[PDB]
Amino acid sequence: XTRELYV
Amino acid sequence: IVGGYTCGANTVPYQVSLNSGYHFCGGSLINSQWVVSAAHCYKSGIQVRLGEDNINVVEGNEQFISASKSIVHPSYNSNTLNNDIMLIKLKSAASLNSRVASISLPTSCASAGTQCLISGWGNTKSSGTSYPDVLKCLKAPILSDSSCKSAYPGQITSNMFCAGYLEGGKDSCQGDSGGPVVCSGKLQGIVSWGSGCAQKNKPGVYTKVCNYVSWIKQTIASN
Ligand SMILES: [Ca+2]
Repeated sequence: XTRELYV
Repeated sequence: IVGGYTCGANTVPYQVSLNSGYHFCGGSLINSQWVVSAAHCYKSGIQVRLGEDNINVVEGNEQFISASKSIVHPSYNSNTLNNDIMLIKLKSAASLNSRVASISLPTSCASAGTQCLISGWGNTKSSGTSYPDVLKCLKAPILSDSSCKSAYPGQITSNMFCAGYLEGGKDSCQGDSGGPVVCSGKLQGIVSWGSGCAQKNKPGVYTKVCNYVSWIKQTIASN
């Protein structure tokens, strides 16, 4: 999914 | 970044690290006081770190500046990830120099096949977790909309584009979000999402910055 931590 | 290479200290001067006691997202410096990142990177207590290479060591050239305000696009949809863009205003202007510089906004959109540079301190493993100390780089082409929509049926909006390799092995990944996709010296994309990382037929999906130049300019102008 999203490529932050961890969305 | 999976399957990339070590950029080299300060070779990507517009790259910033969003920090809240640890690195969690990237961003791009567009002028001395504004940074562009992804809307889903939003959180309170953001400290913008410029001039970074090794994010765990103070080596010199770093500038730590608090975010005075974070402006998530009013129409950002957390479900579809449409309008995944955020502007961050710095509490004080950054000192621009050789190691810290802004990147230009595009005047037109990039076409399929255009080669771009993606960078970040995100995970370097597709199966597992391994975060680098230093900034990683990856050269990747923008894919055709038909291939992009074939890979992610019903999930690609006009404000998104795919970039990468269908064969897998090279891609952005967790921790890279909000980072820059620069093609020909222009900021064309923002790292956003993907199904896994560096998976076959599952390229990275990015926010199409050219669709937001007017919004960015009008917003900065009134803030
Ligand atoms: Ca450092």
